[PDB]
Amino acid sequence: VLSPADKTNVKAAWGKVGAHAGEYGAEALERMFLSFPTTKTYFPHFDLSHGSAQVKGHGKKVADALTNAVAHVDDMPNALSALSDLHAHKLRVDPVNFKLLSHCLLVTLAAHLPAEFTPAVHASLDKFLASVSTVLTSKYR
Amino acid sequence: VLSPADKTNVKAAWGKVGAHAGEYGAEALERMFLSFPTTKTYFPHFDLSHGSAQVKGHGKKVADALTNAVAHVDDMPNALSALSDLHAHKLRVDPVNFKLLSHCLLVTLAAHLPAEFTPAVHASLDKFLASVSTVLTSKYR
Amino acid sequence: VHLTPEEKSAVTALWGKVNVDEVGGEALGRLLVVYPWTQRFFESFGDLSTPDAVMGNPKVKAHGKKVLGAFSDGLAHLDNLKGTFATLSELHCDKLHVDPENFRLLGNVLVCVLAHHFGKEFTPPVQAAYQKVVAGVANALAHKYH
Amino acid sequence: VHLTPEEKSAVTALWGKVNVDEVGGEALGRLLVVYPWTQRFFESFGDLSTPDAVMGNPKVKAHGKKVLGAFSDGLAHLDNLKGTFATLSELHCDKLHVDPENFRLLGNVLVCVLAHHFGKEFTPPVQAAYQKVVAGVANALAHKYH
Ligand code: HEM
Ligand code: HEM
Ligand code: HEM
Ligand code: HEM
Ligand SMILES: COC(=O)c1ccc(COc2ccc(OC)cc2C)cn1
Ligand SMILES: COC(=O)c1ccc(COc2ccc(OC)cc2C)cn1
Repeated sequence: VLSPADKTNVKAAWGKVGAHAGEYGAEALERMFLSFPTTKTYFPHFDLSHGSAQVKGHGKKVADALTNAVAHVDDMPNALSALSDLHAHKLRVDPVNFKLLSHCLLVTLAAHLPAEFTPAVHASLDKFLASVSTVLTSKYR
Repeated sequence: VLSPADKTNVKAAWGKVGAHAGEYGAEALERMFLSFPTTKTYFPHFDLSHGSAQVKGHGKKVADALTNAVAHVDDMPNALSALSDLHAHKLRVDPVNFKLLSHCLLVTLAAHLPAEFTPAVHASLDKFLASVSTVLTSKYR
Repeated sequence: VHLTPEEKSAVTALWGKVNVDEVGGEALGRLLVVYPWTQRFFESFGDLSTPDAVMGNPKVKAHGKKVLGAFSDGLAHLDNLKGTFATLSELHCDKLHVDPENFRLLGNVLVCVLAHHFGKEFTPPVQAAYQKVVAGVANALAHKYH
Repeated sequence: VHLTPEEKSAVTALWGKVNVDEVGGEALGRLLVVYPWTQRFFESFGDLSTPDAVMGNPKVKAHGKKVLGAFSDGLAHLDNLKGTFATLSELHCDKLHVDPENFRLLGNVLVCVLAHHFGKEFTPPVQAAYQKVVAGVANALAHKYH
């Protein structure tokens, strides 16, 4: 459950990503694949080599979905219904992997947006990603 | 996030608790304190002896809160706001402890309501108590 | 490798009354239903599309029996859980890469199933003793992670 | 833990640049802010009532420096982490009863702080090496639970 301040913090901070959506998204995935190799088992059909192309394109999709989540922060189960079907009923992703990717997203934002990444904004982004994660792993349909 | 079927299951099963509210509440508390003794440190000035009137009283309070949650399953952050103030802001309860009580609540329901504690209802009750726990542990004011 | 003498006695006394052919299957089945991502580890087991399909799946019941056999092995060696589950730890951690939290989930599901079956006989002290067992089994299985 | 010599060189080069006066305090501080329940272990540290209060708290900065120092000793003894943290493990587990998940949380907060401080120098391969370290340290602290 996000506070009104949580929502404000997340919108201000994520809105700084802008045209760097694909870059940051791809970087967050790369960090995940490298730091926690077991997450690669969810992408066996992917080219997961360094840089690739498939990864960079997928990173853009991930970042754009977060942008959408931000814009529908009060209606995420509806807005993320398609992704919930994918990650929860079809892929059956273990929730632990969402914590791994969420941490890697935080790391990426801290590395690229130091002025945005205050302790309070860090706390809000963490809750936001936690909430998105819960939605994507719940079978609520 | 609860599915319509989850909400149906939770209302039906908790409805069957009925007048056994205080009894099951107190039992879950005593199971927690005994199985997981570190949880006792959240109640430093309590009489936590077996059969304690104070624990009886508190179990009724916890059970009634859940009944309220069930009755407002679609409006829980609003309904539980004061409870969130207490657990999240004042007490700052470690979310792991909510997992412990939630499990003990399930154990108590299973021990008392064998016919109703089906795998599907078990699953729905688990998600419900997880959702309640999330609401109680987050500062959204 | 604690468990008080009284905890060991209580655990041993209850386990003698446990139906070794049913309980493991119930626990595994409920794991798959309550925590549906765990189904990903059992894709060859066939139909897991509904609770009824899971709980009536022969392969789930058969595998549960092996699982409960390992718990029985733990309970007959309460002071050496680490050694008892060493090989299973390699399988679950090094090969299957099951996240250790799932070990705790299965443990607590087993405890719900024991409650469900024994009712009031599954008293708080009996539960407390069993929580030590399933915590010990979970840590032993996660040993190769340590 | 197993770092490659290349990984080891990258970790040590970065660590040698770390501001030992602030980085530990910022990691502990953010832990207390992002996961407020951890404040329950530090009631004697005075004002933790706001984020600004937490980060600026002299006791938080001082204690964080000790935390950083423990990570430094970890880095200097990667072949014997369980021995190095033996004392700390008995403190954190037997005395403080800190839940093991919190160890992991702090380790990852440290990583965020390193990212925060070093920016692009904190590359994905550098992070991956540091994730091995904080996992190793965290496990070593919890190991009197095992
Ligand atoms: C944490 C927030 C996450 C978000 C916002 C997110 C978002 C997305 C999006 C937008 C897609 C593309 C859907 C499409 O257009 O077809 C996708 C696909 C996918 N995701 Fe995620 N994801 C998240 C976490 C994860 C995690 C933790 C994993 C596994 C470790 C994962 C594994 C996958 C896989 C296997 C696909 C299908 C890839 C393909 O074959 O096209 N996702 N996700
Ligand atoms: C389903 C989860 C929970 C529910 C529904 C719940 C509900 C409640 C309720 C209704 C009260 C009384 C509020 C009042 O005074 O009017 C209360 C108080 C309290 N709860 Fe919880 N609670 C839950 C979980 C927990 C957990 C897991 C802990 C700690 C391990 C905890 C610790 C406390 C404490 C310390 C108090 C105050 C007791 C006092 O008066 O000093 N609660 N809770
Ligand atoms: C925590 C207590 C657990 C115990 C005591 C246990 C025990 C066992 C045993 C005895 C086997 C048979 C291995 C063999 O004969 O080669 C097995 C296999 C297996 N276990 Fe577990 N297990 C536990 C938890 C889990 C969990 C939580 C998962 C996943 C969520 C899991 C996934 C598997 C899989 C995929 C296999 C191989 C099944 C196959 O043949 O396809 N186990 N386990
Ligand atoms: C995960 C890595 C951690 C490391 C490396 C670490 C390191 C340390 C060190 C070096 C000390 C000083 C011990 C002494 O001077 O004898 C200490 C004390 C302490 N730690 Fe940690 N710590 C960690 C995690 C945690 C966590 C997660 C918590 C609580 C949420 C915690 C709570 C405490 C407390 C309460 C003290 C004593 C403070 C006092 O003297 O009042 N530690 N830790
Ligand atoms: C607002 O629409 C909803 O019904 C709804 C329901 C559930 C959620 C998920 O909420 C979570 C989940 C995890 C979490 O960890 C901190 C926090 C929240 C608010 C988000 N939205
Ligand atoms: C108005 O209702 C809400 O906005 C709202 C928001 C968040 C939540 C929490 O949702 C959770 C949290 C944890 C969880 O674990 C299984 C499941 C759910 C649905 C519940 N309700």
